[PDB]
Formats: sequence, structure tokens, C-alpha cells
Amino acid sequence: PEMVRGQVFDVGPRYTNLSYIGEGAYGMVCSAYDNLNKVRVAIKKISPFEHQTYCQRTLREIKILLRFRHENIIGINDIIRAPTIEQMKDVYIVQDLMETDLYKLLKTQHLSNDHICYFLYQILRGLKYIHSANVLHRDLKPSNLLLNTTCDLKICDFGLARVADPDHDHTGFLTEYVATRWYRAPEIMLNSKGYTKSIDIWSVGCILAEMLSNRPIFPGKHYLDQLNHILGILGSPSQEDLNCIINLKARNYLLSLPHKNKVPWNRLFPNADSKALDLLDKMLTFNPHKRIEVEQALAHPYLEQYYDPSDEPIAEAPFDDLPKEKLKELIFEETARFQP
Ligand SMILES: [N-]=[N+]=NC[C@H]1O[C@@H](n2cnc3c(N)ncnc32)[C@H](O)[C@@H]1O
Repeated sequence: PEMVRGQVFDVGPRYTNLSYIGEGAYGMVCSAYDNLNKVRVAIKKISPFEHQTYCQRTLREIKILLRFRHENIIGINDIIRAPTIEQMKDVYIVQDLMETDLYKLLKTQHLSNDHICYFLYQILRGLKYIHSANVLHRDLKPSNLLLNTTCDLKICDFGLARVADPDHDHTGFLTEYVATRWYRAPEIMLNSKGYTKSIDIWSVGCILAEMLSNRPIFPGKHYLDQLNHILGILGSPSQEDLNCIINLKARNYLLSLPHKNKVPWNRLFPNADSKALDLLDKMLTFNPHKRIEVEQALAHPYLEQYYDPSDEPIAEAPFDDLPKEKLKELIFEETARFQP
């Protein structure tokens, strides 16, 4: 039973020569040598069974990643756990080993325009598949974009993912939300539960802005500060866009604000490709019904050297109340195919 940083990392004998990488949501992430496939892999240790919420996100991630098969979405290669529910205290998810992620990369590396274009293409190609399965990722951000040494990009962490539900998207003003603050669309704070595909496009727009300058475009320090930042750049919403917000508390909040002018993208990003900024503007559109969709974004002139719909595949088969005991049982069943 191998140990890393003083805790159990129980993956042998197939996987040996372990190296710590970092901290996942429910445990440690290590690299290891796959003695069968003769390559180093990543292994995530996950310990969710004490908490219903952890079990939920774990079941979501396993179920979605096992059903998806796409070049720009991380796969699950193997799942290691004990042979019985009684003995299962942890689960290990084995994935392709990716050199870095976009969050780590952006801390020290300036991206060429060619890299930004290629990364954005791969993000949207993966997202097209996700959305085509009627799934919302709901936590897209640089740290959930993995990169290998040849800059192949794979979306990961579907722990907050949901099936799209636009008929039930409406909610009140300042309704609490889980996903990462800096990448939250303005409507989350106003009247949206994040059950439509436009929630993900907003996050991608934030990611594009961040690739252009190595800094988050909207770094709110708390829930309502996030909306301040968004409106400080987009300016005041139009009457038409306000008229789409029927909730009085949210609409009157916006009406209470002094007028703010839009900040031109090319003043924020004077080095950027003008076509990139045109696409950025369409992803960071205030009104979620006017916001560009993933297939339109792929067809945008900025991505012309990569766009090819026949090489941008969709899913064959599109897709909170359960106690942790049933969820542990479902996780055990979902991982059985890798036993042996
Ligand atoms: N998840 N997570 N975060 C903890 C660390 O694990 C890293 N990580 C997650 N999945 C992989 C992966 N598949 N390959 C390499 N590193 C990975 C991620 O970049 C963080 O530095």
C-alpha cells in the first residue's frame, strides 16, 4: 500500500513510481507509471462517501466522463477501488497525464495569438460535444482545461454539470450559486439558475479574455461585486435587455445604477487580434438570448483556419435527494466495469 504525503494512495500493482502533483476537490492527484500500457498516467484519489454532496459530484463526474468520448474531453482510463462496498473507502480515477492546465500556464506564460486561437478552438470543439449531449458543464475556467506537452486541450471536472433545463431557469434576484465566481454570467446574480447553455458560453468568453492578457477580466471579490465588474466593462444594459428581465427586484437594481459607458475591447486589449475581440464581444453579451451559441462561435472568422463541422463531432446519445448510502452504491456500480 503506497503512501504519498503520509496518506494512503492504494493503486498497485499496475501503477507504480508515484509523484505528487496537487490537491483535487476530494483528495490528492499524483502521477504514476502504468506498467501495463508502459506510460505515465494521472491518478486522482477521491474520498466522498461521508457527504451526500461529495457523492453527488463524484457520481456526476464518473457517469458523464464514462459516457463521453471526445478528443477535447478528458477520458477515464481506469477506476481503482476495493472489490466490495464495505471495503470501498476511496476511488481512484486514472486519466491521461496532462503536463499542465491553463490556470497554471497563464501564471507565467504569455500566449501567442496562434496559441489563443488554437486553445479557443479546442475549448469550443469540446463544448459543442457537451452541449450536443444536452449537458451543461457549469464550471468552465482555466484550471479545468488540461494541456499536454503538444498543447492538446481537454476539458475536465464535470462535478457541477447538469442536464440543460431552460424551462426551469428562472429565479429571483441574488439567488445563491455554486460555480466559480469570476466566470459567472451576469444573469446568475439577477434571475438565472444556470440551466441553459448560454451559461457556459459566458465562461468561455471570460477564458478568452484571460488568455489575451493573463489576468481575469472580471475578478469580483464577492457575490454582488461580480456584477459590478461585469457592468463596469459592458456598461449599462439597454432598455431592450432590461425589458427581458421581468423580475422587479433584479430590474430595479439595474435601474438604480448610474449610467456606465461600455469600455471598448480594443482599449482593454490593444494587442489582440481584432477578430478575436469581435468573437469575445459576442460571447460576453449581457443578454443570454443574444449571446452567441457554441456552433456559431466555431464558425466565427477568428477560428477560420480550424473550423470544420464534419470534424467537430456530437454525442451519439444525449442525457439531489438520494442519501449518501444509495450514492455510494451507485458509484460502486458505475465503476464495476474496471474490475477484473
Ligand atoms: N484536479 N485537480 N487539481 C489538482 C492538480 O491536479 C492537476 N491535474 C488534474 N488532472 C490532471 C491530469 N489528468 N494530468 C495531470 N495533472 C492533472 C491539476 O492541474 C492540478 O495541478
